[PDB]
Formats: sequence, C-alpha cells, structure tokens
Amino acid sequence: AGKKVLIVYAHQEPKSFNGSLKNVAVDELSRQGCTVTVSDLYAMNFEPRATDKDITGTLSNPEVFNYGVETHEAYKQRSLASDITDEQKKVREADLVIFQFPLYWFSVPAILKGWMDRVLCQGFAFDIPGFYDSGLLQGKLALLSVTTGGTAEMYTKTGVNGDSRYFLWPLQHGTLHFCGFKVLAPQISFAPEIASEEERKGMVAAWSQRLQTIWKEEPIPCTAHWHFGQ
Amino acid sequence: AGKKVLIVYAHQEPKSFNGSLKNVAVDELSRQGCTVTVSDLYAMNFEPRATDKDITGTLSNPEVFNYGVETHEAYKQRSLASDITDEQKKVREADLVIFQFPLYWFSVPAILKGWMDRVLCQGFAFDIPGFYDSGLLQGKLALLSVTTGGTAEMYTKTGVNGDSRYFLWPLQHGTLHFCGFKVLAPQISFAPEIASEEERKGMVAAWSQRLQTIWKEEPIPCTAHWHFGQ
Ligand SMILES: Cc1cc2nc3c(=O)[nH]c(=O)nc-3n(C[C@H](O)[C@H](O)[C@H](O)COP(=O)(O)OP(=O)(O)OC[C@H]3O[C@@H](n4cnc5c(N)ncnc54)[C@H](O)[C@@H]3O)c2cc1C
Ligand SMILES: Cc1cc2nc3c(=O)[nH]c(=O)nc-3n(C[C@H](O)[C@H](O)[C@H](O)COP(=O)(O)OP(=O)(O)OC[C@H]3O[C@@H](n4cnc5c(N)ncnc54)[C@H](O)[C@@H]3O)c2cc1C
Ligand SMILES: CN1C(=O)c2cc(C(N)=O)nc3c(N)c(Cl)c(N)c1c23
Ligand SMILES: CN1C(=O)c2cc(C(N)=O)nc3c(N)c(Cl)c(N)c1c23
Ligand SMILES: [Zn+2]
Ligand SMILES: [Zn+2]
Repeated sequence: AGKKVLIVYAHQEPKSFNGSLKNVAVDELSRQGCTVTVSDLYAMNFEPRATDKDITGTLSNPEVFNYGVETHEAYKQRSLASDITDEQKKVREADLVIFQFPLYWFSVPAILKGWMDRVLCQGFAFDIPGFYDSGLLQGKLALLSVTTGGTAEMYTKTGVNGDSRYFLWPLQHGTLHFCGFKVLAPQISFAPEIASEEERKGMVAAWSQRLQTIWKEEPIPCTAHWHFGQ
Repeated sequence: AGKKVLIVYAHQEPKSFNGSLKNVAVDELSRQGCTVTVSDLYAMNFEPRATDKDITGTLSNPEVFNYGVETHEAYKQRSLASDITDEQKKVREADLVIFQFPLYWFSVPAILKGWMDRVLCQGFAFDIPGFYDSGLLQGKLALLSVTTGGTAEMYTKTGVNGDSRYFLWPLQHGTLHFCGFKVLAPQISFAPEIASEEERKGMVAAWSQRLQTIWKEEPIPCTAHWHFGQ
C-alpha cells in the first residue's frame, strides 16, 4: 500500500473478540502505510431498513413505491440520503473492503445486511444488465472476516452445520461477486468464546500475520464448484 | 385447520407483488377457518439492530456487552424489550410461520433479518443443547415465500445465480431447522417484474391454490443433500 482499505465493522462491544480483530487490522494496515477507514455501524447507529427515506426530495413514483427503482433513479440524479452516499464514497475509493462481523443466523448481523441492501444500489454497484463480471466494483477486492459460535468440526460437510463454504455463498457470490468484486479467501475465527485467553490471542495474531501479506493473495474462483463441489 | 398461522411480511408497498401474495395467503387461510396474524415489519417500523436497548434490566456484565449472553438472560428474567416479546407470543401461538419477502442479496431484507436476530433468542427458540431436531420450536411448521428479480433459468445449477436451493440454506437450515421447525417446500415466485400481468396473476393464483392443501404437505428433508445434491 499505496492502497486504501475500508473496514465495515459490525459489533456492539469495542472490548469483544471482533473489536480486537478490527483493531489489529487497523494497526497492521496502518503500519504498512495503507490508507484505512472504518465504518463502525453500531456506533454510527447505521439505518438498516430500506425505505422511502433513502430518497431525498420528491419520489420518482409516489403512488407505488418500488425501492429498487427509486434508489437506482436517486443514485443517477444524486438524490440518495447522505448516510448512503457517504458509504458509497468510501467504497468507491477503497482497493479492499474487509467485513468484520460475528455470524448471525449463518449470515451477517442485520445492521450489516442493511448496509449491503442500502449502499450497494443499482447504478453504483452494478447495472441491470451489468453484474457479476460486468459488475461496477470490478478491480476491487473484498474479504469476509467472520467469527462463529459453532466449532470448526460443526462446520464440516457432515457436521451439524454443514461446510462453512455453504453459508458463504449468498455473501461471496450473490453479493460480492455480483458487484464485480474479486473475493479473497475468508477469515473464519471459529468459536472464540469457548477458546482460552491464549488460543484467542493466537487467532488475533494469525489475522495480523495474514494481513502482513494480504496484497500478495490471489482471489478465489467465486464459483459454485468452490462453495459446494469436489 | 383448526390452526394458527403467522405471516412475517417484509415489503414497503401494499400494492406490490409481495403485497398481493401476502393478501392472498390471508384471504385463503381465512376462508379455510384458520386463525391468521400478520407482522408487517415496515409498517411496524420494526427495529432490526441487535443492541443493548433490547434488555431493560441490570446486565449480567455491564462492562463487556455480549448480545447473546444478555438476551438469553433477559428472556429468562422477562426483561426483554416488549417488541421482541410481542413477536415471540405470535410465534409461540402459531402452528405455521410463513415468511413473505423479496429476495435481497440472496437473503432476507435487513428488516426481516433483524426480526430473526432479535426474536429467535436463546431460551425462546433454542437452547444449547436444544437445537436442530431438539430446537424449542419443534412441532411448528415454517415456509419461505420468496420473490426474485432473477429468472428461474438464472437460478439453476448452471445459470449465473446457481440453483435456488443454494441460497435457501442459511434460512431453512441455519435458522428454521436450527430452531426445531419442520420446513415446508419454499414458494419461489420468480421475476414478477419481467412477467406479464397474466403471468403475475398466475403466480398469485398458484400460491392460493397451494395453500388450499398446505396442511396435507410433508416437510422437506432439510439436509445438505436436499440443498446441494450429489
Ligand atoms: C443473533 C445471533 C445469531 C447467531 N447466529 C449464529 C450462527 O448462525 N452460527 C453460529 O455459529 N454462531 C452464531 N451466533 C454466535 C456468534 O457468531 C458468536 O457468539 C460470535 O461470533 C462470537 O464473537 P464475539 O466477538 O461476539 O465474541 P466475544 O465474546 O467478544 O469474545 C470471546 C472471548 O474473547 C475475549 N477477547 C476479546 N479480545 C480479545 C483478544 N485480543 N485476545 C483474546 N481474547 C479476547 C473476550 O473477553 C471473550 O471472553 C449468533 C449469535 C447471535 C447473538
Ligand atoms: C436491495 C435489493 C436487493 C435485491 N437482491 C436480489 C437478489 O439477490 N437476487 C434477486 O434475484 N433479486 C434481488 N432483488 C430484486 C428483488 O428480489 C425483486 O425486485 C422483488 O423480488 C420483486 O418483488 P416486488 O413485490 O417488489 O415486485 P413488484 O414490482 O410489485 O411486482 C411486479 C409487478 O407485479 C404487479 N402486481 C402486484 N400485485 C399483483 C397481482 N395480484 N396480480 C398481478 N400483478 C401484480 C405490480 O403492480 C408490479 O407491476 C433485490 C432488490 C433490492 C431492492
Ligand atoms: C451463543 N450461540 C452459539 O454458541 C451458537 C452456535 C450456533 C451454531 N453452531 O449454529 N448457532 C447459534 C445461533 N443461531 C445463536 Cl442465535 C446463538 N446465540 C448461538 C449460536
Ligand atoms: C432490480 N433487481 C433485479 O432484477 C435483480 C436480479 C438479481 C439476480 N441476482 O438475479 N439481483 C439483483 C440485486 N442483487 C439487486 Cl440489489 C437488484 N436491485 C435487482 C437484482
Ligand atoms: Zn461467485
Ligand atoms: Zn436442515
């Protein structure tokens, strides 16, 4: 770096294991000389609901509200709510977007789901047609750093939870790839709450160490075969 | 039937295709004599964020906030916010829970993701142990009624989106089966915006017609093989 990174962070507690993973990511990428910005969604009280308040001024069809159409037209006419445009500018500038979050129901916490729903709008993140490899965020990298309650053994193809790759599909493929991102391999820190004080220190250190050489990684082939196949 | 149904509905616009599918479900299950309740999350301005405002009493650990630990303890103590217990009463009474929503990033809209995050807490919907076939909502049925932008061709194993069942996994397996529901086959209404007025009417009618015999259906085998094959 010479590189800009955005960390989109979704945890309530600065003292949490997620808070420690976000802080070491800021510490290490800052040390390397990278430009670093963090969107701390709970501290921002980030609005998750997709509503007509996301368009300023007058609606494109006030009779029948269509969120997708309204947001697409508002984006083209620079008429989105400023909380959304502020995130868009951070994404537009970033070379890498890291998402740091605890797994909630095999997915992102709703506050982070709402960041994907509201910030990655038509006209900004993709066009129709104009998605997956034609997506408007091509050239950028993305990485999921997730923590779980379930153990690694529970997250195997024949464990109770299935392979972790099975829950990544909607986030890596349906969201990040659809927008044109190249996807770096996920960082999955399994079951930190029932690990010891060491162990948790270890996982934090492994993430710091990985970040040392993050710019030398190639992306995954974000395919059904990678997620589901043999 | 002789049965109670809760419809958890996530669409901003009553005149929408989702709105029509929600209304026809209420119409047909009412006509059958069933007891029917709808949680219209956007009309309720349903809170999606998992925060410390969801607990009203003394926290177990006021120094380091852990949402899971504090909501489990608050469920037991009856100190959860009333919007969450209002939803829990609806679920507790229901024999079948239908989720009606447009697909957002291969998942539920954030407002609905927040209902899952905040309503299905430990102690209410599962315990550890007490999950998957031992989950606390055993005996209840759930059904996802989803609408998409992508066509059915795009949601096939060789199409750009992958098979439709791939995105269902975090919802049907990671959430509904984990809480002990038996899951009925999803209702997927593909690409209503693309379709003719006649084809849209046909999709609404197919859902109404299916609901006529819903109580005779068996659940799917909510397994990795059913979602992913081989
Ligand atoms: C609504 C909801 C839904 C969920 N759904 C799922 C799901 O579908 N699947 C699933 O597997 N799990 C699920 N979980 C559990 C959740 O993913 C895990 O609880 C979460 O990932 C744990 O991460 P955390 O940062 O909150 O842990 P924390 O409790 O913050 O940390 C774990 C321990 O690490 C300590 N710590 C903090 N910083 C450091 C450091 N630098 N070094 C060492 N230790 C440190 C803390 O003091 C603590 O003792 C769910 C939880 C909730 C609330
Ligand atoms: C944030 C966001 C993320 C999304 N992510 C994805 C995704 O990952 N994958 C994906 O495939 N799609 C995605 N979509 C597209 C979304 O799933 C579809 O736009 C939504 O499913 C369409 O449903 P609707 O009810 O909003 O449609 P509507 O626009 O209401 O329905 C189309 C038409 O049906 C008409 N209609 C209403 N009622 C009836 C009736 N009774 N009979 C006949 N016609 C009727 C309406 O008047 C309208 O003209 C996304 C959209 C947004 C906004
Ligand atoms: C605390 N906690 C866990 O440890 C854990 C493990 C798993 C799993 N392996 O699927 N899932 C959950 C889940 N859905 C919720 Cl809401 C939760 N609060 C919790 C877990
Ligand atoms: C409007 N719209 C679509 O028709 C459509 C289809 C597909 C898809 N994967 O097939 N995905 C999306 C998507 N992620 C967004 Cl945000 C959206 N606004 C939209 C679609
Ligand atoms: Zn992909
Ligand atoms: Zn299952």
